[PDB]
Amino acid sequence: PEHYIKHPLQNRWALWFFKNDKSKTWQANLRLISKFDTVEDFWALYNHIQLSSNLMPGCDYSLFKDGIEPMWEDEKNKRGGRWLITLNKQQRRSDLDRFWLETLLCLIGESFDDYSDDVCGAVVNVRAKGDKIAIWTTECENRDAVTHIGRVYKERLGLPPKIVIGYQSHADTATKNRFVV
Repeated sequence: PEHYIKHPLQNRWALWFFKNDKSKTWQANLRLISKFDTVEDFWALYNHIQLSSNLMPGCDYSLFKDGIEPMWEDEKNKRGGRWLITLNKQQRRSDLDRFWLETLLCLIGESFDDYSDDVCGAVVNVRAKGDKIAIWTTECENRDAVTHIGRVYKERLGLPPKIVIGYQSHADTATKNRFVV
């Protein structure tokens, strides 16, 4: 059995791609790439697609649990928010790809203990003004879950204890930090 069975992930995940096109609405620019629910199928997808650092400005990748669309309006995001990593322009070269892969692994390896159920997904925005990576969680009022996810995340990325990252609610974004670690 251990010799021929793929390793199932705790969740099935969906990878989404966004390309900025001014002809279309934001939602129409968002497309589902594919889904996977094993370790082997994750790496097959990851090894097939461009590194975030090679995407043209204006594109996003989003990895979300199957059934959760990567948008504020989803029932599992509308009360939620995001831990935000803001990258300067030089970090496109040094940190963007390594941080994004670490983020993908935090998701699929369920690295937030009994709070991994609060995780909805993650998003990388490739932007000329400065890239962004974020982990999206389901309820911005859940102080224990949000602060635990942020503390674990900051350490898995290896950010110096000097650096401060913020958590913002999607309701505020759509219309400040709620937490910092």
